[PDB]
Amino acid sequence: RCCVICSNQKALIRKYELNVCRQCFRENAEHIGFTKLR
Amino acid sequence: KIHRIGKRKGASLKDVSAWRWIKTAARHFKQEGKIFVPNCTEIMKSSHGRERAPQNPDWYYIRCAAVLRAIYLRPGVGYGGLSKRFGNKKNYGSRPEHTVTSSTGPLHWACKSLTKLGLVEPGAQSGQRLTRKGHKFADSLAFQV
Amino acid sequence: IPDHFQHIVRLLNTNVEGKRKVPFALRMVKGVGIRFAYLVCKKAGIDVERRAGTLTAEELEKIAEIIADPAKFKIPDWFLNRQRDPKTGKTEHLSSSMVDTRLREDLERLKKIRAHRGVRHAYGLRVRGQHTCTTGRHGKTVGVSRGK
Amino acid sequence: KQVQTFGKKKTAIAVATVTKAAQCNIKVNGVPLQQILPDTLRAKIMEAITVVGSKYYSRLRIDVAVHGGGQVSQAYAARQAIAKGLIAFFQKYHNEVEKAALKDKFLAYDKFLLIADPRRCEPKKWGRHSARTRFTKSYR
Amino acid sequence: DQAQVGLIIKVLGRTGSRGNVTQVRVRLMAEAGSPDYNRTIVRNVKGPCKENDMLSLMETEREARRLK
Amino acid sequence: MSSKTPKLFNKWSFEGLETSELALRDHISTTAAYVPHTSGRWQKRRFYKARMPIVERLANGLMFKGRGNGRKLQAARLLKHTLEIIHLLTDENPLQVVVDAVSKGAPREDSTRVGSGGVVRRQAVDVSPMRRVNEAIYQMCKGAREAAFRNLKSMPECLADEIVNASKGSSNSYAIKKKDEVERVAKANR
Amino acid sequence: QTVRLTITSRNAKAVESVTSQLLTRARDEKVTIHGPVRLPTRTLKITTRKTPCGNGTNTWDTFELKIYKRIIDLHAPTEQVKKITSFTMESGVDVSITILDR
RNA sequence: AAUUCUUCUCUGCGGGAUUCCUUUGUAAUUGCACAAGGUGAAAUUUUGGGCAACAGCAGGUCUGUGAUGCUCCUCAAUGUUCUGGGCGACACGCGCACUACAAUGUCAGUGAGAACAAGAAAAACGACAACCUACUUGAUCAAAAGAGUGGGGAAACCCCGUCACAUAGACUCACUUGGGACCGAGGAUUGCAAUUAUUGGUCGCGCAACGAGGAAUGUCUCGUAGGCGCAGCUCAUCAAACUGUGCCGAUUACGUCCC
Repeated sequence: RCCVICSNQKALIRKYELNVCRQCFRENAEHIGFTKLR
Repeated sequence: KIHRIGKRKGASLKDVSAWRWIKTAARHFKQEGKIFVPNCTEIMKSSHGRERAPQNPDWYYIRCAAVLRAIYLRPGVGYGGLSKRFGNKKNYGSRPEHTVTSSTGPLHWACKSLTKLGLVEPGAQSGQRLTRKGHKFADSLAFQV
Repeated sequence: IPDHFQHIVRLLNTNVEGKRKVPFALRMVKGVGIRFAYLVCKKAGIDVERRAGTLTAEELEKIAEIIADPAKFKIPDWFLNRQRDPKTGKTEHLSSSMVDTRLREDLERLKKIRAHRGVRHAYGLRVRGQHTCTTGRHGKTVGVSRGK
Repeated sequence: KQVQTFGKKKTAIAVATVTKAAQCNIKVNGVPLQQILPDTLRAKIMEAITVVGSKYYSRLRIDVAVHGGGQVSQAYAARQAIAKGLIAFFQKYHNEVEKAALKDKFLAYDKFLLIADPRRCEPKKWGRHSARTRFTKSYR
Repeated sequence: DQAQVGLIIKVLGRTGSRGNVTQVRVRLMAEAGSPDYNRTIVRNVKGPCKENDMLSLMETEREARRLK
Repeated sequence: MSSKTPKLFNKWSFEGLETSELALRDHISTTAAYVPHTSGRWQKRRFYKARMPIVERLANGLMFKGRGNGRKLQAARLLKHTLEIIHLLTDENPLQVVVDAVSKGAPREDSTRVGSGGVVRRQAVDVSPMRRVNEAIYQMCKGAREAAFRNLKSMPECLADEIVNASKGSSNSYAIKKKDEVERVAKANR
Repeated sequence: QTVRLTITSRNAKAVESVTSQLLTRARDEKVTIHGPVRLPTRTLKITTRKTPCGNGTNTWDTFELKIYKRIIDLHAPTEQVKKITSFTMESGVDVSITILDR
C-alpha cells in the first residue's frame, strides 16, 4: 500500500471508500466534491 | 379467540407449561452431552440443571412469532454480556452451537421443519390452559383456580 | 433438618471448608466451577447440596477418587487439564500438589528460553500489549527492571 | 368508522391503528395491555385509558406499531399514540363538546400528548468526548 | 414551639462573595389578634429564594447583615 | 371515584395527604400519580422542582453513584418494597410518612462562609424552603448507601429504616442527626 | 419493458435539472411515465486531523458528500427511450440509465 | 390471494420565529430593552456545529508531498532492496499523563426467560471469483473451526447491552458462587513467516494487588453528566484509541467574582 499522489506508504492513508488520497493530503488534494460543513 | 403469546405472557409461563409437557412426556429428545456451556462466554456451568429445559419452546415461540429463522437468527434470543472478557471492554455475541440440535428436536414431533414453523401448532391448544390453569395462585377470576 | 455433623472435610489432600454448597467447596481441590458439573458424573445424584452427604450420602470416598483418573468415570477429554502431554500421555487431571511438581519441571523451559511478551510473561509484567509502565496504580508492586 | 395516529418519543415511533368496538381491550406493541412485563410501565399505559374517562369513553379495538426506540421510550411512544388516537375519533365521529371535555382533561393531566416533547441526543463533537465533556487536561 | 414562620416580602438583594446567600426582608408569618409583625427584620437565606417564601426562623429577632 | 381521578401507587391512597409543617407546607408535592417514573422537561426553568411528586423526587434522586444502573425502573422496584414495608410498619399512609419524613430531615438554618477572600468567617444563615425539600431527599437517601453498603442483612429495609425514623424525629436516622449537628454549628456560631 | 431511471449525481441543480425538467420531454409527450420520489440521500463522511504535524489543539475536519438518487418509472416505449433520454442535453455529472425488469 | 390508500417512511423546494400580544409589571415622558406569563413543536443569538478580522509566537512540521535554499552522503551508499535477521515493545515493582477492569445484596454474581434502537460499511485488472451476510448442513456428540447452496453495487435486512423477570432459580457477614493477573498443557483460525498476532477455545492457576481511596487534580447545567452499546477508522491478523450513531437518564446552581 503505497498510495496515490506520493511514495508515502505512510501518513496512514484512508482506505475508506477505496479513494486513496492521503499521499498529498485530502486537504491539498480536493475538488473530489467534499465540503467543509459541520 | 386465542393466539400464540399474546394472550399469555409467555415469559416464564407459555414456556414452562410447555416444559413439563416436554419433560414429563417421554416423547422428546435431549442429546447426550450436557457438560458443555450453552451460551456466550459462560464459564459458569451451563446452569444449575435442566439445560435444554430452558431451550426448546424458545425455538418454538422463536419460530412462531418470528416466522422464518435459523441457526444464525435465533441466537439473537440467546443473550449474553459475553463478559468474562479479560481486562478489556466487554462485547456481545450469540451462540450458533447447540442451535442445530435444538431445532432438530422440533424436526421431529409434529412441528414443521427444514423451512417453516409448525404443523398443527399445538402451542395454542396445549397452551390454551394457561389462563385456565394457573401455577402461581393465578388469580384469573373467583371462578377459576 | 438433621445434620449429624459439619466440619472441614479433607477431600484430596486438602482442607475444604464445609460450605452449604458442595461444588463451590469442592472448588478448593484444584477442580474449578466448570469441573463441578462433574458433581453429576462424579456419580452423585443429590442436588443443591448441604454438608449432608459427602461420604454420608455421596459415599463421598468415591467422588474424590473421580477427581483423579476420571476416564474410569463418564467424562469427556475436552475438560481434562493436561490433555496430551510432553513427557507422557495425559494425566486427565491437574489436581492437588501434582500440579506444581510438574510445574517445577515445566516452569524451567519457557522462562528459561527467551521471549518478548513471554519473558515479560516469565516476569509476569503485562498480558497483551505494549504498556508496561503507568500500568500499576493504587499500590506497590508491579514490574521492575534491574541490571545493576 | 376509523381513524389512525402516530406516537413519537426521541426516535421511537408508535403508530396507532384504529378499529371500532365498545367491549374490547388493547394489545401492547405486540401483546395485551394487562400482560406487559415491567409493571411500572403498565399503570402508565393504563393512564391513557384509566385517567380521564376510564370506561365511559373507550374500549375500542386498538393495535399499535412501535419501532425506533428502546423499551421505555417505546412505552412513552405508545400512550401518546393512544391519547392522540382517541382524540382523533371524537373529532371525526363525535361532537366538539365530547372532544373538548377529553382533551382538556388531558391538558390538565400533563402533556400526555400535547407533543413528543422534542428532545434528541446531541451529536458528539470534535475532540470533545461524548458531547460537552472534554478530553481531560493534565499537568495544568 | 420554635417555629416562627415569616414571609419574604422581597429579595433585598444578592449578598456575599460566592453567589450563595441572599439578603431578604422577612415579614413574620404569625398573625394574631394583636398582629405581631416586626414588622421587618432583614435575613440572609441559604440557597435559592423567591417572592413568596415561607422561611421559618429558628433564631428569631436577630438584626442580620448590618456590619459586613 | 372508581379509580378515575384518584390515584394508586399500584393501589394506594394519595388524597388524604398534607404536610405538617407550615414552614415548607403548601409548597411540597401532594400526590396524584401512579408510577414515580415520568418523563418531561423536569426543570427547564428556575423553581420548577417543587411541582412533581416527592415520589418521583425520591425515585428520581433514588440512585446516585451510577455503575451499571437502571435508575428509574430499578428505583420504582425498590419503592414498591420501600413504601409497603413502611405503612405496615407505621400503620399510616407511607405517602404521609415520607411526606412527614422530608420535613424533620433538613436543618432550618445553616452557617456559611461569608468571609471575604480566603478568610473563613461565620454567619448564621437561614435555610430556604426548597433547601429543606432538597437536602432532605439528598441526605435522606444518602443514609441508604451507608447503612446499605456491606453489613446488610437488610435488602430494601435501609430505605425503610431512615424514613421510619425521621418520621418519628428520632436522632438515630442519618437524616436528622445532621439537622441537629448543623445547628450545633448554627446557634453556636450565629 | 417498463424501464427504470436511477439518477445519481451530487451537484446542486443537476439531479433536479434533469428529472424535474428533462422528463417533460417524455412527461408531457406521447410517453406515459411513472414518477416516484427520489430515494434517500447519503453523506460520505471522512474526518481527518487538521495538522500536517503532530502539534495541535486536537482539531479534526469533517468532510462530506451528498449523493442524490432519483427513481423514475415507465411503461414501454420501444426505441423512444433511446430518443427519450437523448432529447435533452442539459446537465453535468448526472447519470444516464439503461434498465429492464419485470 | 383481490382491493384502495399516504397515518407511519422517502426527499427537493418551501412554511414556521418574530420580541408578537398581555401584565398600568422592572426600568422608563423618549429610547434600547428585561422579566414573569401567553400562544406553539419550538420562546430568546430555537438547538448543536462550520465559518471567523487585525496584529503576532523564532509555537509544530525539511517523517505528507518532483514543496523548497544550503551542504553532508554518491557505489564494499546515509540511495534502493515484497533482501536476509533483530529492534522500535525489553524488567531497577523506578516517577508521571490518558484510558479499560472493578470490589455490591441498588443486577449482586450467573443461569434461563421477555422485549426493542441508529447513524455505517460491504467489490478487483490489462487474468479464466479474492467483500460482506442470511439458510442448512459440520451434528450419534464439545467451543471457535471446516464446507455447500442463496442476492447485494447497497432502503440485504431490524432480535446489542443498560433494562425488564419474581422466573417462588442458586448463592449467601466473606477477599467470598465478586479481580480476571500471572500460569503451564491441548486445539481452531488470518498467512511468506507467528517462536504466546487473536480467541463464545477449552480448562488448571485464584493464595496477584485489591476492600470508597493522602494532599492534590478533572468538565458540562437538559436529553445534559453518568451509565450502556453499536458500527467506522488502521484492517491479511488485533481496540482498553479516536470518529459518529443510537438506548438509560440523573441530582445543583437559573447565581457571583471570592478563587
